[PDB]
Formats: sequence, C-alpha cells, structure tokens
Amino acid sequence: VPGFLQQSQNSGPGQPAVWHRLEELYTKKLWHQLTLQVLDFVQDPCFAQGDGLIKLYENFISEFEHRVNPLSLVEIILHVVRQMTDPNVALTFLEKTREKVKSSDEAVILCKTAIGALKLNIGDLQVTKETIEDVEEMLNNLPGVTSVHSRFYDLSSKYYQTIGNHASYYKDALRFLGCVDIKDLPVSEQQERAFTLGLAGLLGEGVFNFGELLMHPVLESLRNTDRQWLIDTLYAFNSGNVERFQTLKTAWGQQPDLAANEAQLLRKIQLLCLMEMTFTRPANHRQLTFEEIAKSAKITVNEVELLVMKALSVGLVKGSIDEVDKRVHMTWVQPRVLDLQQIKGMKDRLEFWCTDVKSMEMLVEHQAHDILT
Amino acid sequence: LAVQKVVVHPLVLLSVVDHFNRIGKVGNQKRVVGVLLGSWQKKVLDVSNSFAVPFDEDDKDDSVWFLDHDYLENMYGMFKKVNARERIVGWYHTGPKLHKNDIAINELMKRYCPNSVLVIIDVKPKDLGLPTEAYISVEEVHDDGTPTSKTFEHVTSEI
Amino acid sequence: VLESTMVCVDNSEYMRNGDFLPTRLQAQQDAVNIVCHSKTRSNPENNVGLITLANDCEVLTTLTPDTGRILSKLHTVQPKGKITFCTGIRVAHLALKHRQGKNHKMRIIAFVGSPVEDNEKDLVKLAKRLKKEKVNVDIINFGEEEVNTEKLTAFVNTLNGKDGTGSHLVTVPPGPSLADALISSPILA
Repeated sequence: VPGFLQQSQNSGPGQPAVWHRLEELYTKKLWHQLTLQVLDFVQDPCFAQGDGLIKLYENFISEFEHRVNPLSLVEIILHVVRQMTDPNVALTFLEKTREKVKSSDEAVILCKTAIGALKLNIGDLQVTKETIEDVEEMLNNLPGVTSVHSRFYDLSSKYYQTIGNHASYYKDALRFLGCVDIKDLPVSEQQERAFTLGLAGLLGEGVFNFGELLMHPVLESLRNTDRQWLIDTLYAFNSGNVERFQTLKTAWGQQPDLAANEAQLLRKIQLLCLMEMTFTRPANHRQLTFEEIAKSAKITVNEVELLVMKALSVGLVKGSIDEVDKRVHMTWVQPRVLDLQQIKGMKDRLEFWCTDVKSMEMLVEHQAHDILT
Repeated sequence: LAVQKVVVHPLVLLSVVDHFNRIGKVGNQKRVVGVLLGSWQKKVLDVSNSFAVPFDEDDKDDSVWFLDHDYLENMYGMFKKVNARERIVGWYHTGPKLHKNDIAINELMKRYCPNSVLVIIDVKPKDLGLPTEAYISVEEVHDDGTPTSKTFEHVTSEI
Repeated sequence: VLESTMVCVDNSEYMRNGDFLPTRLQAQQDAVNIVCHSKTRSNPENNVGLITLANDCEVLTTLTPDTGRILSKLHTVQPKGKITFCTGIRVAHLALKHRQGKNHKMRIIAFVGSPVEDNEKDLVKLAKRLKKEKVNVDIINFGEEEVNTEKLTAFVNTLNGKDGTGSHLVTVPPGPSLADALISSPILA
C-alpha cells in the first residue's frame, strides 16, 4: 500500500528528499506533524500543475485520513481537486470529502464553500444560492471567526457579483476584508478588491455610509494607482458634490457598470447632496428652499419634492415639505463620519452644555438650600 | 433584548460588600467574583441572593484567571435545597469598571444560565450613581465588515 | 504526603499522532489515570484536578478527592489548538492557591507533548515565581523532547534551585506507552 511512497523515494515527481521526510514522518507516526509537511508539499512549486499529485490522494492521504484534523484534512483536498478539472465527478469527489469529515463543522463549511465555488463556475446560480444560504446559517452557529470564513465570504461575494447584486456584494466584501489581514494579500489583489468594493458601494442599493468606506485601509492601496479617480468619485459621493460627479464623468464613464447605471448613481449622489445640505446648516436654519436644493442637486425645481420623498422614504433624513412656501423643514440627518476638528467642535459644544448644566444646578441648590434634603 | 430591567435586592449588596471585605482582609486583592441567584418575572430580572466563589487572576495578563466552577455547582445545589425558586441568573464582581476578561467569565457562566447577567457592584460609596451596573452579553454585528464579537450591552439596574 | 496536585494535560493537535500506542491522547489518558490513582493511594486526603493545555487554558475540574470524574472529563477531551504552556502553569498555580485545605503542598503535573513557543526568560521567571511560592511542577517531556529538552531543563533547574528534588523532568522517549515509564519515574515514587 505504501508502494507509491517507496516508488517516489527513488524516482519521484518531486524531490526524493521530501518523500524521504514524509516516509520518516509516517514511520514515526507523527500524523499531524506529517500534515504540515503534506501542506508544504501539496502546494508544490514544481508539480502543482502535473496530475501526479492526484494519485497522492488515493495512495497517500486516503490511508491515514482516519486520524487527520478535518479542518486540516479539507484544504489539502482543495489543492488536490485544483489539479483535476472534470466538473461533474468533482462534485462526487467533494461530496465524499464532505461525508468523511462530519465531526468538524468548519470542515463541512469549507467543503460546501468549494462545491459552491465550483457550481458558480459552471453557472448553476440557483443551487449555489441554496448552498450559500445553508452554509451561511451553519457559519452563524460557529462561534467567532476562523480561517474558513474568508473562503465563504469570497464565494458569496463572487456569487452576488455574478448575479449583479451590488449591495450584498459590498456587504460581504467588507466582511471578507474584515476577517483577513490586508498585509497578507498581494498588492494586485488589494487594488482589485478595493476597486470592486468602491464600485459596489457606488452601485449598491442603500449604500449611503460612504464615510466609513472612505476610511477603509483597502482604498489606501489605490492612492497612487490609476484608479485613484474612483477614490475621488467616492469623495464626490461623500460630500454630495454632484458637480464633482459630472466633472468626473469623463473618468467614471469609462467603467462599463458606472456608465450603465449613471442614472442610479446620479439619484444616489443627489440624495447624498441633500444629506450634506441639511448637515451643513445649523439646527436653527434647517429650512431649505426649493431653489437651494434645485441648484445644489442640479435638478429642476418641480422635481425637488420627489427627491425629498426618496430621502424621506429611505430614512436618510427626517422632516416635512411645505410646498406652498416651496420649503423643506428638515429636522434630522443620518449621522456621518466626523473629522477630528469636528469632534473638537462637538466637545466645545459639550463644554458650553456642561457650563449651563452646572450653572443651573448651582442655582437650584442655592435657591432651595433650606428645603433641600 | 432578553433582559429589560435588573432588580438587585439589598441582601445582594450586603453579601457582595461582606464578600469583598472578608477577602480583602488578606490585604492583597483587586476584586472578588460571585454568583447571583434570582427569579424571572416577565422580562424583569429579580436578582435576590448571591454567594461567593473562589476566584483569582493575574494583575498583568488578562487570560490567566481561575474560577472554581465545581464550587459554583456545589453551592448552587446547597442554595437550591434552601430555595428552589432562586436560580443562577448571572454573576457579579466588585471591580470599579469592566475587565477585558469579563467576556470570558460570562462565557463560563453562560453554561449554567444561557442569558447570564453580569452585575458590577461597586463597593466604594459612589455619591451619585447606583452601586450596581448590569450588563448582558450580546453578539455585536458591526457594519464596517469587522467580524462579529461579543460585547456587554448595558441594562437599566434598579435597587 | 498531604499534597494537592493538578494535572496539566495536553490536548494540542500533536496528540493525534500515533507515536505513543495507540495515540498520544489515549496514552496521556492512561498516564493521567495512573498518576491520579497513585496520588489518591498516596494519601486519602490528597486533592487532584484537571487543567487542560489547549489554545486557551480551561480548568476542566478543580481539586477534589475523587478519581472517576477526572477520567470522565478526559474522555471528552478532544485534540484541538496549539499548546500554551505559559498561561497554563499560572492558571494551575492560581487553582492550587485556592485549594480546599491550605495545609496541602503545592504540586503540578505537566504533560508537555508539544514545543514551547516562548523565550527562555519567560520560563525562568515563571520558575522563579513558582519557587517563591514553594510550587513544585513535575513535567513529563514526551512528544517533542528533541526541541524542548533545553527550555524544560532551565525550568526544572531553576524550580529545584541547588538543593532538594522538589520537581523532576522525567523525559520519556517514544515507545509502547509513556505510562509504563511513569511507574518507574520519581513522579509516582
């Protein structure tokens, strides 16, 4: 049964010394310590492309798989099935893989992630959705975050990208960037992921919190990249500068998706312009004339009301519309990310508030000193 | 949430103060930890009794801490014999503020009571606030993409 | 003697290896069963308890004059995580500081079967701290002794100082069963 190992000992696809080390680990029965060497060799810089490592599965790991860590047993099979390319039999391969590792729920999560990615490759979105909705429920039961979360988030983000659901794609890409250190990822991968995350944030439905996105370190990978315009576009979305958006059209129209959904982008940036307009004015002067909104949002006056409707319906702002006087009484804004200087101004407001509270407390204590208990 | 209000009886306060004093008679301690027993009335907790459990921790490292859970179970049985309607509803400690390892201790306590409540009872006589501050463990789902963690959501506490 | 002991069993990944027949986990289970029985018949008032040495330390059972519950706890012990020897010893010491009877003597059984990923300075300072409180930690150097034979050497030398065999560093090379080497070791003598 170990005849394959002895064969590779002398005439091996890889380095015979590596097979000798594997043989020594097997003889010493350092099975888990054999798993690290197996992980090091499976991602072979020599014969990862060759199909020989496929017979590594049946000949080598299938014999001792009964006492391998299921989570450490599964990702080896990931690169094992990477070599093979036949679609349908891969499903049976991973089905048997899922069957054998049943004690560790993380192993099941990883196996379902692999089958979901492969079924996404073949274009079976309908069953991929069911697999995703099951593995998501199983992942919620798992406490904390582990190494299997990133694969799930990548698979689900790719699924929503293939469907085109920008909002859910942005949501899940944020999680994926949250469970993985960005320093580990390649610069090309970081740049591509930042570009797609910004694209989804622009094109997502209900994605209005651009201040938090602007502070994401992933976007820092595009500071000097030619896609820096995207960051600028996000800036135009953060401040609600529709004029900046129209000026940057010459850059963002070259992207096919932004060119296709320029109308939705304009509506979103008009809503954000409304948010910025209400945010800038102090609470005593939050009565925006129809002319002000029409001029700031680059829209006609007769459309302004409808715009406010959207901002009122989504929940971005609160208030009312006095169409007789052509005014909008705004009373509440969606809270936004504030700069350090804005935080200092807020602290100064708190200083004045504390002074008033202390003064009135001392007044009440002094006036009612005799009756105070 | 699962908890709307936590009512801490004066007996609990006196027991916590006595536990803190008798342990601090050794002259080398920071806080003491015990188990809270009470009943459930609608969504209002009724913390009514408590008992001390052995507990220690490292001053520098927060991951090093020992709690005698066997002692917890044995005294739970002893108290249940006296009063069957008083069940474990959480725990307490006398540290003036929260601790980084409080989440781990709440995870340990959650086995005995799934919706465990941690009532930080400040022995020092604060002039304004109540000596009790109640918290319940929740899974905070952040919208920044950061992975979901366990935090302590505050609960209105009354005496 | 009237002493209390707390076994620092290891449930790291490397316990899945078949170096010790049948598995290192079952081998340490038998070794724990033997050592707890030995401490029980040494003195009926002796106290034994189980502290795991997983990725994060977890006191499975505190000190108790009972034996079967220790093996009941060990039965459910699955191999998971990486050894954390620094925190495990201090957690065990905290447990011994709160024994039922303070007249008992300090004792910790350490089952190291994975490399200790710490600097020697931390180990020697821990050994000095334990020596100050008259804490004796007996370490079984099975598993990866080819790399841990130096750190544990300094640990035991600093713990025992220059006089008195308070703690031992019984190193069991891989074989049929490390428990079969325990009954000849000074741990059970």
